[PDB]
Amino acid sequence: ALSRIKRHLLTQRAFKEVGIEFMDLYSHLVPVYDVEPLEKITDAYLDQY
Amino acid sequence: IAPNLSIIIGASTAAKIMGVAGGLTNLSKMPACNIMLLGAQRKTLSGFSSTSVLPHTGYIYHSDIVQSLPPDLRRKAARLVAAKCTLAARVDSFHESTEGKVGYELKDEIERKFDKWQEPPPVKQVKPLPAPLDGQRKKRGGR
Amino acid sequence: LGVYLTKKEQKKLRRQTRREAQKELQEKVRLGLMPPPEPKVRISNLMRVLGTEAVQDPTKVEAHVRAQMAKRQKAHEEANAARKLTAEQRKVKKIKKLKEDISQGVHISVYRVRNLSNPAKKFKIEANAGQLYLTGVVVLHKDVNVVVVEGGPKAQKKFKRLMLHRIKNKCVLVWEGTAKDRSFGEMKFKQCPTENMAREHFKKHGAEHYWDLALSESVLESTD
Amino acid sequence: DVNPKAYPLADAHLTKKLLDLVQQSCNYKQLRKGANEATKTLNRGISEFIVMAADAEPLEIILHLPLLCEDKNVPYVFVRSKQALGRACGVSRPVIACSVTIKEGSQLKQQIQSIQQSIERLLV
Amino acid sequence: EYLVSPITGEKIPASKMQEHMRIGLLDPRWLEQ
Amino acid sequence: NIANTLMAKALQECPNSGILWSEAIFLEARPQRRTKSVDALKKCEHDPH
Amino acid sequence: AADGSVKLWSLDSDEPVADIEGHTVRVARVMWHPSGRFLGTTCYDRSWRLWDLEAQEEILHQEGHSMGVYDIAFHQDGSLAGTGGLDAFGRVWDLRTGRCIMFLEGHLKEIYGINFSPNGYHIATGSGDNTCKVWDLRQRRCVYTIPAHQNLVTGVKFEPIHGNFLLTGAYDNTAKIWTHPGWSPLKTLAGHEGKVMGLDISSDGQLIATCSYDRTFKLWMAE
Amino acid sequence: KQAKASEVAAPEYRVIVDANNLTVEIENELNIIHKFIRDKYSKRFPELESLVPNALDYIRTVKELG
Amino acid sequence: VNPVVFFDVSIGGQEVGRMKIELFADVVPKTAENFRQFCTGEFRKDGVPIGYKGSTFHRVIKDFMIQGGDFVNGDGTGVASIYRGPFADENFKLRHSAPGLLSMANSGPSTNGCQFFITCSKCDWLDGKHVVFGKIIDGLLVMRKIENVPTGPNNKPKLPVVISQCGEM
Amino acid sequence: SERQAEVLAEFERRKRARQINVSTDDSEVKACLRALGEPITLFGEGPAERRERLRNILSVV
Repeated sequence: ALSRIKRHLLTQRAFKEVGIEFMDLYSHLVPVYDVEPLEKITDAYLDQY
Repeated sequence: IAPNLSIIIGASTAAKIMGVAGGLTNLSKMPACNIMLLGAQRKTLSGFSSTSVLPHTGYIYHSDIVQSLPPDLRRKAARLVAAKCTLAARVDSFHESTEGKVGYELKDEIERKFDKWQEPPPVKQVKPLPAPLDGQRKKRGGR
Repeated sequence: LGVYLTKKEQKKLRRQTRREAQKELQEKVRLGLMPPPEPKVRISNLMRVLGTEAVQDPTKVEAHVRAQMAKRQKAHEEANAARKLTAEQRKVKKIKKLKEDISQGVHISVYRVRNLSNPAKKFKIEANAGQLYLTGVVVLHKDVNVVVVEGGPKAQKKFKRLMLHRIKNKCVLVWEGTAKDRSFGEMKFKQCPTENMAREHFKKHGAEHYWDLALSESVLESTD
Repeated sequence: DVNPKAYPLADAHLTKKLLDLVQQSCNYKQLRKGANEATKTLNRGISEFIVMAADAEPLEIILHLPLLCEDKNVPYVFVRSKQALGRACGVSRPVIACSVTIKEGSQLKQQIQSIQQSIERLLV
Repeated sequence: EYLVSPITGEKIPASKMQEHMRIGLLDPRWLEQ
Repeated sequence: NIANTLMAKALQECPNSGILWSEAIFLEARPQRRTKSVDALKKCEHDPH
Repeated sequence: AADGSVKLWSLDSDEPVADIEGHTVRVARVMWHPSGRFLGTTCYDRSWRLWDLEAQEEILHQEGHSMGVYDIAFHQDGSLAGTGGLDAFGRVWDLRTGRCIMFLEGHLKEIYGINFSPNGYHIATGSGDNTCKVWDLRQRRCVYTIPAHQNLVTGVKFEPIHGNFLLTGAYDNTAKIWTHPGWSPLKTLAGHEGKVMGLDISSDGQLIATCSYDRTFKLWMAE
Repeated sequence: KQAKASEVAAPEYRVIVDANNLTVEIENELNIIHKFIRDKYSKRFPELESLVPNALDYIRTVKELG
Repeated sequence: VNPVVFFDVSIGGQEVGRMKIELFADVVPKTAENFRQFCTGEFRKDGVPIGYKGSTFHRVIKDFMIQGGDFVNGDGTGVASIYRGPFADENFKLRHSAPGLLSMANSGPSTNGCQFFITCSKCDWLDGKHVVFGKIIDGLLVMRKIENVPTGPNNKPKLPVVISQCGEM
Repeated sequence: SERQAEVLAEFERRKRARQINVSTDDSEVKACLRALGEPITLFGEGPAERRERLRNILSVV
């Protein structure tokens, strides 16, 4: 997993389409973004680091 | 110099691709997958994604016919054109169909492929929701 | 000409034949010509298929399932053994007797070795000529071994690789070409200390040009 | 016959051996289909010979390969029907040009060489 | 020309050859479907 | 062109030649040196040349 | 050329002065007559045409071979001409009667190199079966067989003065200098990077130019 | 230039070929010029090479910057 | 040669045999093309082989005419052809003065549709009004049995006389 | 009885049908069907249906 994360950090520049939805709070529409799990793990590790 | 290849694509694009390739003979000896990479500057991503840069895009990708297609249909189109362009070179380098008969015989099929790719989707019937089930249906067992 | 087929077509043809056979068996069972298939039971499958009855008399159940397994195994074995006897048969007559299709052209390779005093190399060359069914002759002279081998193209390619790599004073092919018909008989050796006797033996079959080329090659090797 | 320009055209006997070798190379993954792949292999200097078909309406689309072969010292041969060549290559679609590639310690070596010799015996 | 069908073993011309293959292995359950 | 043909002939008949391969790089044009020649060349041998 | 057209060009003009047409098959060989007027053209149309300088017409379209005539070899006096086909057959036709005299049978592959001896009695025909048959015109039989190389012999020609030595060239990137009689080889001209397609000797016999398949011409002279 | 002005035995084919080789010759010499300009301007601005990948754009940029 | 068609007559559920009627494509190429499109059919209405298969004879005048082949309405008022509606007459050189000839039944000029009328006798008044689509080369006994079928009001047969199968022979 | 006999007869008839070669050329199939005496097209059937009909006719005869 760490090797894949490093490879994606070093080389990956193009990514898959991320979905968008909107939570309705009856005062504003909060965006919620759907990202692929493969990129999600890399982004989560990057955020933690 | 290259009547058929000038027929297939723009004259300016034809001149640019022969210039970068090194000659009519030099371009005719190149594989089709390489001609479309001619004049592909390594545009640096300025924080944007690689797709915004549009990499692996050559002078054929920026030609007149290729730029007249929707972006999702662009890259594929380029490849097709490149292949046919190669054929034109492989004819023009041997000085055949100087009137351009091979040029028309390739451009018409290029237009046909573009029409097929851009054709309206066919009529597809919707599946009615299956009726509720009752009784028993035999389902096998095993591993 | 025979035409091949892509792997996709091979897979589709095999799948269609297998499905045809399965449908055939199933509809044979439908019409009563065939008894319904029995479950295939092994040792692991025993307590799942015959669990309610193996407690009645386990040893009989073990015997029955082992009998079924042995029946399947022995059904597989009979055909294999019969067709392996078929292997012996052909290998000795239809799987090893080819002759390389030597009917319209005989490849003739004549080589000139410098030192061939060992009888083991001559015996190995005679065994390779008799096993590959390649005709020819061998002439011995003073630091001269003219070995001519006429036969098929695959036999000549095997003999050249055996004489150039599998046999060790140097061996070089003096004349490798094609001929209309055969000129030499069976693989035999002839010792000729004089060049006139070897030239007459080569001209008895019309192959004196090979002996002349070997003498010219020996003169060119002794000159330079 | 149909293609009088194909000077190095193989006879009926040679075509069978050629297609058998092409199929065997495809089994060993030693074959590259299509003119572009043949050109790529020739430029890489990994091919040994090229088997091309003499039936193609823009025939010159293959004519670049022989000259490049003379540049890279690689034998080339012509075949009658492109469909048969494609079937030998393992592709149902017609193929007009294919190349055979070198592998280290390949079992096909001798057969390759044999066919190579035939091509040199076919040239003039 | 004349070619032998690898699935049928009959002398068939090469002009229809590829087509002879396409409708040669056509699965009858496709007709059923 | 004859030089390239001879070079190609020399590479075909005398592989694993570091000096010949390095000089063949210099025969090859700049767009075709790094893309194809050097990779197969490094695969062939790791000579100091 | 391979298009079937014969181009008669001058020694100064870069353009061909005469364009002799009439052949659709690939013209294999074209050799002028020893008298200087006629010219025999052998193509792959299983025939051999004869042209002239003052006529420029088909003098004799002598067919007869089962395959295409590869090489033609006229006599030193011009009375006979030996045309060799691609079906291992060679017909020695008469230039004064119009009939074949000798059938040069015995070869296996197609005959590529054929040249009559300047003495007027011998004739050497080289085929692609790595052999070369030297026959006698007076004895009407094959005098000897010369396996000079192991490839297809495409060039076989003796000396134009007396014919004491014969240069045999094959596709094995080497030439052999044999001899008029026993044809014992004297010189092995190696060093060619490709197959020896054509070869020729000088009128004096001091330099031999042999072209190869590596697009180069190599001369061999006495040192 | 003379061949172009003629249409405005030395056939046009050799002129076309020599022009289509001149394009590669001038491209290579322009690559040499761009390399030299990069080497010189690395003292002034050692980062514009990565920022501006195109050679001609690099030359125009250093011309407008100095 | 002229295209030959075949139609199995089924009167009352009983097969009276097949009727081989060859269409004259020389004098009527449009009627022969319409008969070839209605015999088997490839795609007429949303990919369906609609034609003369399954139609019935709606008018049977004894020793006068046997008209039918209406696949739209079934009573003889249906008009359909390969030219997307009614088409004009091909030629007036063919006459209905011979029994067994099947002409394009219509209600007037340029109204020839899927309705075909086999003349059971020589009708001089039908010459020029309708063009003969073809002639029955075989199966005249089935046409004579269908023409002698009992017909009720407005020449409507009380027994179902339909075509079970139709195609090209 | 007759039921087993007839169903078995149809069984081997179908088995014979699966093992009969019919050309893929539509023109040759049309000519063969015309020679057999049957109409080429059965109520606008498809070419595959025509080939199947020819195969069954050959099986019966």
